[PDB]
Amino acid sequence: LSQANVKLLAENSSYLEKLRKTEEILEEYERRFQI
Amino acid sequence: TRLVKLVQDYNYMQQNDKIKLLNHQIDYLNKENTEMDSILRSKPYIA
Repeated sequence: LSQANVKLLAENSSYLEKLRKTEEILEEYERRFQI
Repeated sequence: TRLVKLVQDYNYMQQNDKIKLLNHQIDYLNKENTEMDSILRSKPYIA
């Protein structure tokens, strides 16, 4: 919880960030797909 | 004793300065309990 966290925390922010992007895209895509 | 201004001013003022320096040493040598209290919270979070 000295270095490992630091690395995992950095990764956490990234993993989240990736999800943040996909969530936004999905929201855009449902109402892009439409009819 | 009861009944040289230059020295009274030259330490006091030098004495005054040692204290001001000490006030800064209190902050940098140090006041890091603020940050190390965060160590007291965070590092034990391994437990």
